[PDB]
Amino acid sequence: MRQTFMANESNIERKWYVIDAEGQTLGRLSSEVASILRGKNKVTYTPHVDTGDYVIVINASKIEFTGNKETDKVYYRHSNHPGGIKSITAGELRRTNPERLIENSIKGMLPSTRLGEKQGKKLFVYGGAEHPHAAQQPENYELRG
Amino acid sequence: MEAKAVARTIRIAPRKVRLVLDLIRGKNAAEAIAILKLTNKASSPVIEKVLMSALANAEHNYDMNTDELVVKEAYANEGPTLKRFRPRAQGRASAINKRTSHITIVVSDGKE
Amino acid sequence: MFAIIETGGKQIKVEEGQEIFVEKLDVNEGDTFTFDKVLFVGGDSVKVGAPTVEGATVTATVNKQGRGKKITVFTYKRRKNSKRKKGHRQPYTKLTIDKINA
Amino acid sequence: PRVKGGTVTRARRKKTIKLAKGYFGSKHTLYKVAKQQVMKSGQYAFRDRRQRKRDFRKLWITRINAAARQHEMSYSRLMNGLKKAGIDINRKMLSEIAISDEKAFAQLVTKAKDAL
Amino acid sequence: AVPKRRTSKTRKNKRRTHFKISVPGMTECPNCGEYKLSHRVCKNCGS
Amino acid sequence: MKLHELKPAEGSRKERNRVGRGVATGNGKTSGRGHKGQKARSGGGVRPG
RNA sequence: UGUGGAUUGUCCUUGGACAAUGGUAGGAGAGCGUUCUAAGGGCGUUGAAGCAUGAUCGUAAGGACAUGUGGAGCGCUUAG
RNA sequence: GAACAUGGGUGAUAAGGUCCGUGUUCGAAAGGGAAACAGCCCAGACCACCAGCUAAGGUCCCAAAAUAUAUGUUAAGUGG
RNA sequence: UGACCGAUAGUGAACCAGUACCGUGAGGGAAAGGUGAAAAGCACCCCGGAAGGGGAGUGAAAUAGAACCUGAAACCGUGUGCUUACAAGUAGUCAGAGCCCGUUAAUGGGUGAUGGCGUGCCUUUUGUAGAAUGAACCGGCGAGUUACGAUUUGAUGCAA
Repeated sequence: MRQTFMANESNIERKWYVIDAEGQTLGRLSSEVASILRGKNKVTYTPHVDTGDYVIVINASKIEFTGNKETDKVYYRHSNHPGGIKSITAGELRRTNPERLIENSIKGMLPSTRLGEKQGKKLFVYGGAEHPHAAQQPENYELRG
Repeated sequence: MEAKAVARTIRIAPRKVRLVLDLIRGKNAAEAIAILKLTNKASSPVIEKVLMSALANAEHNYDMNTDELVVKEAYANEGPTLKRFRPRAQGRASAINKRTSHITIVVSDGKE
Repeated sequence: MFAIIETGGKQIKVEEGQEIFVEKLDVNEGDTFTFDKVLFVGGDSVKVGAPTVEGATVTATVNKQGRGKKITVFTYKRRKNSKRKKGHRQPYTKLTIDKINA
Repeated sequence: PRVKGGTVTRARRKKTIKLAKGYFGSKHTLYKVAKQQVMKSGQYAFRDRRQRKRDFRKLWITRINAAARQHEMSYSRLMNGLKKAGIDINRKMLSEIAISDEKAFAQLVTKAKDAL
Repeated sequence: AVPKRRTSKTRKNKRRTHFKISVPGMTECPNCGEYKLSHRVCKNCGS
Repeated sequence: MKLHELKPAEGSRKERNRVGRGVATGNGKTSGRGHKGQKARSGGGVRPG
């Protein structure tokens, strides 16, 4: 119609970031990661192409939460079976498989489209062990707004 | 150069004669007749007769080769159908259709 | 190099040698219209002005001055018996820039 | 005089089947369904002919808000100070400058930073 | 016990994807210029 | 005048109004007769009085 | 609100206006096309009517023009 | 004819109950907010645009705009 | 003779009509026109038991060969350009890469990786996406008319 730059393939470049959740409050460190994954921090962001970069966590066993949500806030799950309600994990599931805890939290703030599912596959969370992606030269983001 | 041969009006359903036409499409005439002389279908000797007649059309009109021949196209169009009747129960009667086919086959040489 | 002129009721961005489409101007084919309302001028000398920059855009030769593509506007009611069909052809003027003043 | 219809009912039915070209299924063959699909297409185009001036407007804002956080500033604040310095610029132009000559945008921020 | 809706030309052609016949063995006769059936014999196919 | 250019008096002849011939005319379907009742029946209506 | 255009009813007495323009049952106004007749002027085996295709024209109903198929009739202007 | 807000009767200071009275909207009204929701809040579509300012409601992510400023109140997830 | 019909029209019947057919009987009652100017209606050769083809020949035309003027949709097939096996869908519409095209020449055409928005149509209702009614699809036919009166409006002629 007029003049409006539209980002496409073979014209955009993605990078690699590394955030640390040592003294974060999950939710606050999840909303700031979703924006980077969606690429809403660039001046050439289009809502029809995959724009943004990848994020990597290295401390998913240090995440904390204020209030009595560590004993409450239970997680439910069904298996499409008569009485398949699964709520074995509650708020103290940060000791057993804590990578899923952050994974779900950051995956619960993204669009449920065909492009919103492939944008959630650019995040790698680790309990406490170091990441094996040393050939990607990831930049240390750490500091959050 | 290519040769063709049409049957025109055959007492056989077109959907039943289209199942033996998807086995001799894009093959050699020598292997085509061999595959038609092995299938135990009701429309196997009929198609063979047409295919054998189309091979003789390019042997007297064009006088070309026979070993170096390949079937180009092979289809079957629908024709006029006859309407019959079958008495059912309680006085009511149903209907029966007797469709026909227009089998056609063209032979080429792998060049126009 | 690049300026930000504003004609009709919006703002455009010339590149000193690029064809642009605006609203029906009060000129003729093969004439010479000059825009005396610049809001920004940068590229070689970033010069931003509040009301203007005291530098009317260089006269741009006018070209094709015909009508645009025809569009059909249709609208109807659900269970009611009402509908409407019309046709539109918004006019426009074609011109190309060649110079620029500041 | 008996006026039998003909060459007028099919001439108007062949103009509605040509408009429904590219539809999936029997929506480009039958005329009874083609008319319904063509009657809805016109009601959609007119309804999204005013929604196209809302999407683009929201797009520019998102682009200008991302190119204003790099200079430790906020869209709301940047705009507020850009109107206090008496500057008339469109949101589509501001975003167009940010994507291109970054230097120009940088200077603009300073002008709207000392105008607060 | 009766179809609620009619099938289309795409859903009807999708069901006829496996409805076909397989090719025969065609055990070429050793030397007779004919064709014998797999593990069988013919008046033309010597072998 | 001529037999190939004759014209009648201005506003002397008009076209008859045909009911039930579309929805654009504004007199189709119901043809300005209401919805139901005894005044919408073919040859219906009470005696004049 | 800004910029260009369509219709009205006004107004002034030639285009700037002034205002106005959701819509069911209903009331009022202006039009498009189909078959036949009359008058005038036309087209046609150097290919009519019909049929198929196209990225064309009018504010809508609609109207032209090429190209293929077809093999004997059919448009246009004013009125009924 | 219907709901909403008020003024009464009737029933059990029961009903998305029923009958009158005064308004508005729906009926015959698209657009924005109330997650989805003819009747509730804001506002009445002649047509073009990849221009601007506002109303109800809103500004961490889904999803446009403050992880704004100053002051108190709240330890229940009260908010919901 | 006709501002009457032209093969679903006009007689029920343009041809094998009160005929096929239906009923114990009184009785009821269809469908079906068109090769060419002239049969010159395909002599002959090739494949097949034949039917039917492929050459040749007759003709202005054989995609005019008795399924015989023109041959529209529904429906059935073969070839081919772009696209499709992690995906929730009144199937469109607005924006938009890539890969092919080239017109009634114009801010052209075909296909569509992704994104936003969106519960068919008619009737009857206070209110219908409605689990209220109707239609399998396509074509042809199918509903405010005429005669004589009454009253009102426009137009024209003459005017106590």
